[PDB]
Amino acid sequence: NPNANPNANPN
Amino acid sequence: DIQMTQSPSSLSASVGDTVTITCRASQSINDYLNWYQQKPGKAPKLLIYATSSLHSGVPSRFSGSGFGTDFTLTISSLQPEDSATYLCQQSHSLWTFGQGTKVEVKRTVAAPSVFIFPPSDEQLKSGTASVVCLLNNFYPREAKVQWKVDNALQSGNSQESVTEQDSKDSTYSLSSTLTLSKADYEKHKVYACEVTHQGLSSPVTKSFNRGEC
Amino acid sequence: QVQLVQSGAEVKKPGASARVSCKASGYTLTDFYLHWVRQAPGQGLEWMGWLNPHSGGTNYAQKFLGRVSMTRDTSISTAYMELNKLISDDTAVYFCVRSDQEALRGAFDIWGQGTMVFVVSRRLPPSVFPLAPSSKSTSGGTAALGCLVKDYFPEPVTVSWNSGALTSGVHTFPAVLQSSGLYSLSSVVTVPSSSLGTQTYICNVNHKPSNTKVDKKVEPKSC
Repeated sequence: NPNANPNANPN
Repeated sequence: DIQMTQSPSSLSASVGDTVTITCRASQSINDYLNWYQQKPGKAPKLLIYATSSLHSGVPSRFSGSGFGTDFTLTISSLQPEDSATYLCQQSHSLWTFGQGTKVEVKRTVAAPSVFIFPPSDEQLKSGTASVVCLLNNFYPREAKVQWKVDNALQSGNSQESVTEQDSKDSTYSLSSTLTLSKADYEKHKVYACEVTHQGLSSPVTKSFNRGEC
Repeated sequence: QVQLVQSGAEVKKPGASARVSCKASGYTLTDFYLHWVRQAPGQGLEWMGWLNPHSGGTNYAQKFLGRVSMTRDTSISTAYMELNKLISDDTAVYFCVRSDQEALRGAFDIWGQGTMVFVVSRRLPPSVFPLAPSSKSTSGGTAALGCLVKDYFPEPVTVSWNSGALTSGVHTFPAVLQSSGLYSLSSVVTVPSSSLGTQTYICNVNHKPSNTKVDKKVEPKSC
């Protein structure tokens, strides 16, 4: 059930 | 979208008590569950992230647990400044907030101070007359205001509003406003608000005679 | 310190567009996703979407697709949200808010102060009446006084006392809905009864939906 949101910040 | 619900919607507890608030998600969010505190008129403040990690500055009184679709926020040693709404939020797939749980913090009984205000001359020029009764800094929240005009009990011509609970002293204040037509107002003499409350062993009546003010 | 600073309230007709700006201070805007979240009166928070301030990429909630634009000017560390085709249900407080996708697993740690957006068609400015202190509003060294703010539409009014200098002991009550469909509230304050001869007390009532402001001096009554 992997998350769909970004795993890293934009930088 | 993932839907979030909380239970209960409101609760009341004493200083030092342990309270628990549950949060449910419509589908699993693993441990991507955050808790926030919100007070009226303020932005939310982050309390807990990743189900159980305390954000910088938050006391260990706050604890979080759960996984998948069921989560708990535990507040141990409840403090007066904890009177607020507590919100959960999933951050697994987009972001969704629960609607919040309101937490009232009990304190020792405090009877209201009672104040009454006759209508202004300026309002009488508009054709209405409002009489305001203020009940100040009391606990618990339950109070009753009865309006009497020349000793006749009123019903149907008043409106009431209560403040949010004070974060420092845990009290409430309450306004009750009796609104009459000017024509009805000028036909009566004594205007009185009669207050009952746990802190009062007998009703407190504040009153004035029309024209004396 | 680390903060997000938002622009001031927007008063707009239905069908118009609302613009809110959001300035990052104390951190680099392009280092974190920037979200917009709104809260309509009496309701929970609603996520609107995010901006990647580094790339300019966005992810809008489906509810707002076609209506919302999230942009930024990285040279002045400022993000922007525009919401078009406004409807009455868009009346809300709008927050910009940073998330940390790494350390905080998507949680929202820095919030702007919020910007009110009022979608206004019909409007009626308030009538402001004094709640005069008297012997009938004095109890044990304390006098209460206030202002009754009657017959306005839509919400909200904001009330200050003595232009913000008097905040201790002020209770500005949640509005009630009158049978007319107009709103009413009172704002009250407790002060020392000894102060009634030397201090002046003026309530400042702002009704941004009608672009009106009323100041009312509250003087004692002789009972």
